[PDB]
Amino acid sequence: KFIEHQLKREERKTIIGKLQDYKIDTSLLTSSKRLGEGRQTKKEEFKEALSLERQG
Amino acid sequence: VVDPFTRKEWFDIKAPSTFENRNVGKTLVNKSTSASDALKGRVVEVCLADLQGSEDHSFRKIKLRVDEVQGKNLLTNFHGMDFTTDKLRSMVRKWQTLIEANVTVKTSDDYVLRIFAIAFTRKQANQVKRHSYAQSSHIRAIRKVISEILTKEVQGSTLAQLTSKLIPEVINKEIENATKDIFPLQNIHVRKVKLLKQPKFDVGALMALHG
Amino acid sequence: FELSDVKSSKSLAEIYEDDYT
Amino acid sequence: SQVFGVARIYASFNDTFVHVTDLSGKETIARVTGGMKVKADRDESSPYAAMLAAQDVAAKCKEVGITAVHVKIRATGGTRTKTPGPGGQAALRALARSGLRIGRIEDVTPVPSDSTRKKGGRRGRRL
Amino acid sequence: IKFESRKIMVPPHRMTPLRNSWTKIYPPLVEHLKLQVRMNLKTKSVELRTNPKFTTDPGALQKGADFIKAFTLGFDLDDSIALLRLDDLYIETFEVKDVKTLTGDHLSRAIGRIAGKDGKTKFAIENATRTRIVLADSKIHILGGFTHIRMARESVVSLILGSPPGKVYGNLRTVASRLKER
Amino acid sequence: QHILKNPLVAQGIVDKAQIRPSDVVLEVGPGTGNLTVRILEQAKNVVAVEMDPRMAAELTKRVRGTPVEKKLEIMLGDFMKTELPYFDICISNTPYQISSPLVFKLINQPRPPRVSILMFQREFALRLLARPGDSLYCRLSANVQMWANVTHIMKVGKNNFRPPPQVESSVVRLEIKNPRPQVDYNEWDGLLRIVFVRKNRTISAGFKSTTVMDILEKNYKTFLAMNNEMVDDTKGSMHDVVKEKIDTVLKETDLGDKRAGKCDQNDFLRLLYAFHQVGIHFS
Amino acid sequence: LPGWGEWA
Amino acid sequence: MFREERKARRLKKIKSKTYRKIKKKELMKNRELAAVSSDEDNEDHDIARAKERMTLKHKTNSKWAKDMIKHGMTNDAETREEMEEMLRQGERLKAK
RNA sequence: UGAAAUUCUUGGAUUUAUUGAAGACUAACUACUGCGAAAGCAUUUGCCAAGGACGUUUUCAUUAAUCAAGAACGAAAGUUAGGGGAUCGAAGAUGAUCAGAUACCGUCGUAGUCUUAACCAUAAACUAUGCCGACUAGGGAUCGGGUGGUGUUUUUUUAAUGAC
RNA sequence: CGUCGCUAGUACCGGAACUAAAAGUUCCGUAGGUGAACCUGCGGAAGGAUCAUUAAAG
RNA sequence: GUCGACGUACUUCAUAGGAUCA
Ligand SMILES: [Mg+2]
Ligand SMILES: [Mg+2]
Ligand SMILES: [Mg+2]
Ligand SMILES: [Mg+2]
Ligand SMILES: [Mg+2]
Repeated sequence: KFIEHQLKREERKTIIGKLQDYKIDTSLLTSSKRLGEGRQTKKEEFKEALSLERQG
Repeated sequence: VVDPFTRKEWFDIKAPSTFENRNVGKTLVNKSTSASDALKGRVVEVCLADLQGSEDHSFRKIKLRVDEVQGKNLLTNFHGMDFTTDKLRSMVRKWQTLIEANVTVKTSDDYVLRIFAIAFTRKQANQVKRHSYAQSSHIRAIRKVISEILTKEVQGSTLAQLTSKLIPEVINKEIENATKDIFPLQNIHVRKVKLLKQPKFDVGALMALHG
Repeated sequence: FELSDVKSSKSLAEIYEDDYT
Repeated sequence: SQVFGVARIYASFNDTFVHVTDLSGKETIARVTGGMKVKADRDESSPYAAMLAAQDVAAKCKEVGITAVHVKIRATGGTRTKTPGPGGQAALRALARSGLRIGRIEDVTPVPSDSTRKKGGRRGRRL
Repeated sequence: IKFESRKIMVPPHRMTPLRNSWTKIYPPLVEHLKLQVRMNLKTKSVELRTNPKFTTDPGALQKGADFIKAFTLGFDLDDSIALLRLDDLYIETFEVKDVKTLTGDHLSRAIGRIAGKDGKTKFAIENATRTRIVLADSKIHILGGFTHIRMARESVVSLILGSPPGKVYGNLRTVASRLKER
Repeated sequence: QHILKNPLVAQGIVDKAQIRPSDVVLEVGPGTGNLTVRILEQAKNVVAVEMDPRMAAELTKRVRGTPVEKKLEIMLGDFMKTELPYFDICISNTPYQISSPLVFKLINQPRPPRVSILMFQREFALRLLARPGDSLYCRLSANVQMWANVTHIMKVGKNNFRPPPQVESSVVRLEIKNPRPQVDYNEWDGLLRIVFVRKNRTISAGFKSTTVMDILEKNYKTFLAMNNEMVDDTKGSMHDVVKEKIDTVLKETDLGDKRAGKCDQNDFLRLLYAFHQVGIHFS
Repeated sequence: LPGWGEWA
Repeated sequence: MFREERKARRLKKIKSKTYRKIKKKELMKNRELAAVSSDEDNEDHDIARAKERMTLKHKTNSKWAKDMIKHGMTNDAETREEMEEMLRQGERLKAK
């Protein structure tokens, strides 16, 4: 168990390093929390339009 | 800024000559800038008691569609039939079998329509059983007889003749006479009439119908 | 306060009149 | 000399509608609801709302020319209750008192032969 | 006061009680409301018409119609007479099925739970809420004032959903106390 | 409210806290203060967060007239709403209604405690303690195991509490990992949320949902915008492109046919890296 | 019974 | 007859211990209040006492009582009452 | 809603009426009455085969009862791959977080609910009650069949049937 | 009756001015759960308190 | 590690009822 644990830790370290290699912000990205909604109000649509306009 | 009823105009509906009372009230519409397009396709539902002047028909309603307009007279045609909900709820009771039949058939005028008939078993004069359920075989036989009778009556007649049969409830008498031997029955009625398809319009057939 | 569990002798006309008066 | 209308009454749990239209039903003469006649949402379903609503529609109908109405009361129906509530009854009483002639009273609640599942769920609703 | 008519169809199971009580039904209708009364045996429905010469109260005809309808639903006569006497009494109706889909023995027990042993649980609700309840199989009718009936409906619904009678009875005492306060 | 009265379990809790004499202790849910006195006895100083003013006052009276006065500090408010001071160890018997937020807040403290002893409902505790392949493995398990390590200290039964609750309880130790692993919280949480809708189905079937396609396509549009590359913004423009991207990543990672409940940390991390490689960002 | 079957 | 049939049917299904227990007590009260049951002459008591002594059917050597007792089942109140209710009934028959 | 607030709405909501489209479900009649080994089973009509009971002065002559092994089916939920996706709806998000009879309420709603080809084989799958055989009380109601009457109704020509 | 306060506001160069300020139900099977002292979906059970009316083809 | 499940072994809580008398 110890040896598999250590091998898993090394794999984790390599993967996490490669993750830092490629990273971005998440403010503009839509969260997966919306998966249940399936329909948006006019307020939410206006917020999306404003955000997209700010992006350009 | 405009009261709509200033621009509205009144029109008087008229019924088929098959009914005794042709006067069935009035309606209204925006004045032509046309009014006729709004009038055509309009339907009005009215109890048979008003048209025939007898309370015996109080539980029956006729839907009539506006098909033509002439000089503030709205010439209509038969569009459908139904019973009142209260009457239907009255007929349905515990301790009896409800037999219902439906038939799709076209008249001699190519009026495709659907007739729904309902009936209930009854206990005889000397009955002492609480209930009067009928075996499934009797139900099926009665349903076949009813379907055959309805198809024969509709096919061998025109739509005006069909309504002329509906008003005096002759079809119910024929049904009960035919189904009498199979099983005694009560409350035999043509529950509903639907108009599925309409042939090509013929204003001549409407004028002749309206005299 | 104890609530009666038997049919009320007074009729609804009577109860509502007592409420009125 | 007696022109007829149809008084459509829709009695829901949280409000009452009084809707008067021509015999065909296509053209509405006057629509009033308990919301417009009351300050708080709670009393919209109250009968007091209904009688105010009924009286106003009756007043409008006399002005137009309508003198008689056929009453077609109804409830929400569908998968919900099938009987009109007190709001509908109070409006109907007001119409009679209003002086309009009541031709015929009929129930046209939407009654399903067999319907979809209700909102409540297995454990029920309306605690 | 114009010439008008009303018709109320009595179901078969209630008309014999109508026969049982009709001696006490036509007097109040004809003397107080000045209403001209009749029932058609052929159709088995009570026919009420306003007599223009003698009738005076415009709401009399509708008041009588609801009075018979109250009797038709199963309410006792004197309970229905309150409708004629007063003007602010209405009838609330609903099925158990809207509250909850109960079938078979579940349905039977729910009806029993509402009525209670010897009808005590129903007798509990009627007095506390100042209303009357008719348990017509799965059909419930409540008669009373608008605010009054809503408390009655809540307690009945609680029993249907499964609330044991005892906790319902305790709540009835609480609201009953508040009724006396106001 | 429910109050513990078995002294032995509380003594075990304070003992297993292993509070060094130079430690400041954040004691949530003071209650009467049975734990608090002993925490004060073996601590530099104690900060207490109480919601009920009366219980805080009673604690003040209880402690009043002892050596341990200057040590105790009582904050009045709602624990989440308050912004807390630095604290070294957290010992709580707070109402279970706040169990899940509490945990994450300790994780997201600017300087997280090295150790905390938390009392949680048995079902909740097991879910916190679940390992990959277990029945109760869930989003909470994976997330908390990313940001910390949780172990079981005791099982506390119904009889100890008065009035009895309808569920048993347990006490666990939470260890926030220092340094914090360098993975964005949002991206991890989004991937897990998409993959844990039904933890016993294929991950592919988890992604087959239409709303997931909409969210991922919008995310891809936003990312392409960030890199200054133009995008049409039509609703279904790259449904067919993102679909192929997802298919390829799922196939090559070989996680397409593996149930989420049986996936460990490294499997999810590999999936995250692949989705990033092909250009999809979840949150 | 006055008016059982006739107007009363 | 149909109405009684339906009512009798519904009561048959209800087999709740408490519900039957309430019903039995009320029935006994009415019968005692109405004195429906004829008095037992000295002969009826003597024969009844004879049979009870003859069999000893109302002591804890019966199967059900022994099974409940030997397995710590009678520590509970409700079963103890039932065991009691059996015993006092035997004692009543033993009275002279 | 206990009152509000997210929500829709002068681009016309809610409501009215004339239609059209999609997917479920078979109210009232409905009854522990009926059928099936059980789970279960309810609109009309056709086809395919299957079954109990009844009637038999028909036929084979012990071919039978129970059943470790082994086999078919097995509510609801659930898994794999297509289809469908109306209602309801685990999960998730979000409005409100004021008041104890109404104290868990609302909106959006993923999977599911439906169906096709296979898996899973669990329920208070209850009469908390193995299967076959015999015997041991009276009473009237019902479901299916059969026997009998110089019984009623009907066939409104008789009748014979049907229903009583 | 005076001084500086404290709360709100107005301006001026931490400071220095002005105004206002009536308060003291019990479960079973399965599937889930991140404001979980427990909730929720589907199917099932009573091991859960039956009052009234009821031939109206009378 | 004061870990989970199971196996094993023990502890523990549920006993008073009728009659007479004061
Ligand atoms: Mg049947
Ligand atoms: Mg699928
Ligand atoms: Mg199998
Ligand atoms: Mg079953
Ligand atoms: Mg046997």
